[PDB]
Amino acid sequence: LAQRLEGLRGYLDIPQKETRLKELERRLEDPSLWNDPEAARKVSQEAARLRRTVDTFRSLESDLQGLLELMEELPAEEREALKPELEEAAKKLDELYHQTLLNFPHAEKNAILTIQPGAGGTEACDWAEMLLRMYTRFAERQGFQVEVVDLTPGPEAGIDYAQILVKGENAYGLLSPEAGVHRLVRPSPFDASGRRHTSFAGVEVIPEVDEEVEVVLKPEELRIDVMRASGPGGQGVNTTDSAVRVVHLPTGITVTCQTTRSQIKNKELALKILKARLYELERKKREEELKALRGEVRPIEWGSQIRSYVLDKNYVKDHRTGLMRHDPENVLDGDLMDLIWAGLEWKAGRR
Amino acid sequence: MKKVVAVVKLQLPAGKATPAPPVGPALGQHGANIMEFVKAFNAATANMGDAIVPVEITIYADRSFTFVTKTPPASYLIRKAAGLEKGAHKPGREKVGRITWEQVLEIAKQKMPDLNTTDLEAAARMIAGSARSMGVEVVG
RNA sequence: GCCCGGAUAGCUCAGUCGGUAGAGCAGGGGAUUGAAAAUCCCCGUGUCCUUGGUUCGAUUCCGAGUCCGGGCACCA
RNA sequence: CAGGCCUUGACAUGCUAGGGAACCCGGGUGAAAGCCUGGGGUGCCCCGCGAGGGGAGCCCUAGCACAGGUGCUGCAUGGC
Ligand SMILES: [Mg+2]
Ligand SMILES: [Mg+2]
Ligand SMILES: [Mg+2]
Ligand SMILES: [Mg+2]
Ligand SMILES: [Mg+2]
Ligand SMILES: [Mg+2]
Ligand SMILES: [Mg+2]
Ligand SMILES: [Mg+2]
Ligand SMILES: [Mg+2]
Ligand SMILES: [Mg+2]
Ligand SMILES: [Mg+2]
Repeated sequence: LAQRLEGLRGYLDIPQKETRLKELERRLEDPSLWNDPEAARKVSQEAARLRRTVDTFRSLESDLQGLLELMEELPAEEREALKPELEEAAKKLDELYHQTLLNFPHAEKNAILTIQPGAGGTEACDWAEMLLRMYTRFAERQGFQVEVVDLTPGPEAGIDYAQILVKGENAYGLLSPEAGVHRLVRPSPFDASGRRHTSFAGVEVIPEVDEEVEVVLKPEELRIDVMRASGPGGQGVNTTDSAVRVVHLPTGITVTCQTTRSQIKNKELALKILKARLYELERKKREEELKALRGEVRPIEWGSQIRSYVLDKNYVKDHRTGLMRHDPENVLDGDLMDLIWAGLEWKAGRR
Repeated sequence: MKKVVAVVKLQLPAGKATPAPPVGPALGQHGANIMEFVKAFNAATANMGDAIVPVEITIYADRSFTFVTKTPPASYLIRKAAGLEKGAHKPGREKVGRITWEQVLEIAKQKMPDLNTTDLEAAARMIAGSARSMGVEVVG
């Protein structure tokens, strides 16, 4: 039945976009539109989209009728000789799979996982020490490699902060979904009564993008002045254009200098600063420009879990989907294909 | 190739053709219809077989046209002899195909019409040139 | 930019006449603990900054360099 | 766990149909399981010597109601 689910996960994309090609392949049959150098290119983009929307809905209704015809669950000749006929016609059903996993604006490069603990304290930290090994095996089964950027313990038990980098083809796209705060319910070891306790810890996921460290502010947008020195001096403080002022226009920053008694030792020493302040205000951006690319979910408070893990009754409660697996202990081994299978839907299903 | 002042030459598909993807609407900008070249068109493609059918069009401004069918482009007919699907991103000395001596005379029973020469050998040495276009080898 | 001092275990620093390399903390395996500390025995632990020369061998002595820290940049 | 097979099934119970009602040595094929398959013949209720089949065991296959699980919960429980 594992293809009545997937087979129809692309049976909904039919009508929504179907009648849309009508109001597009109808703007092609008329040249009067072409006059627009771009509104005639944009349309030829939508016109060419009937490529991945006219081959699938076609060779998928074949993988639904060329199988549900000669398939006896009883070993036969004209039957088990039809399975290998749909083994690569089901394995290729993966073409539509990676289409909802490789369509991320930045899912190529390696991902970075920051598993930080939260509510639950002494225990909540233990939670992250599990969710870590949980994501360690996962990425170590699918082939990907790992790089423990950082990892530090603490007081009683668990882990304080654990950051790691994992590679391997199409990686971020697989861990992007598992992003948020995970909850846990089990008998707190670090308790006397052994009461049932909860724990919160977050899992962040951001891909390794920009790397280099460069800023070549070519003296192409600078306005350098040279007024007369100020303060003391002598028969020359009044005569020499010592003081210099370099101006940055796309920013509005201005740096001055009268420290010495030479314009050339001051315009370069006054530049030796603009380089500074800029690298700081040109970086202050990299702090705000990357703090909204990650997302927002991360309070770790009671009432904001993406997935709830429980060892008590023993089951996993994916709150995002509505699904409620029964194998918690099994998941903590890396088995995550399925929650991400649903995670790469709920998430990339609204955009 | 036919007449001008209202014409278009394309190399239609084979089997099915009505939508807009291949060229369905392109012939409509210069004057065309949807009910004249879809079913009342594949009468020839149902005969030419499959693959490609270098049949073209000629407009009159009243749903009329000179659907003069043609023989598959020497670019395609060569992929059959050798086997490859494309030919080569770049021709030269390397190509994912092969074509023996009389391999070029297998098409000699195909291309005989509008090449210019009625015979098979004075018209085959033309396709030996498409073997220096896509790349396709010439076993010998 | 001028002159002076530096860079040595992962952190902060001792050291050699040129032929070892060291400390304290951290970190790794045990011990106590119900369990974390503290405590407790066992330990790893270096291209001695880059680079060239001197030499039988240079961390060491030399000329240049990168970086860091100080004292100067005065009479107009 | 990997691989090759089996579905009322390894087992209980009731029931359904033409079969069938104790039943016995192999042949072929495969790694084995299993799929397939080559022969003896049913005391008997006994209208009855007979054709026949009522026939108790009761095996064979299809069908039904169900079976099965060292799958989860030892903070749902017994017993120990
Ligand atoms: Mg502490
Ligand atoms: Mg003065
Ligand atoms: Mg002057
Ligand atoms: Mg140091
Ligand atoms: Mg030595
Ligand atoms: Mg020591
Ligand atoms: Mg210890
Ligand atoms: Mg301790
Ligand atoms: Mg050592
Ligand atoms: Mg004076
Ligand atoms: Mg108990």
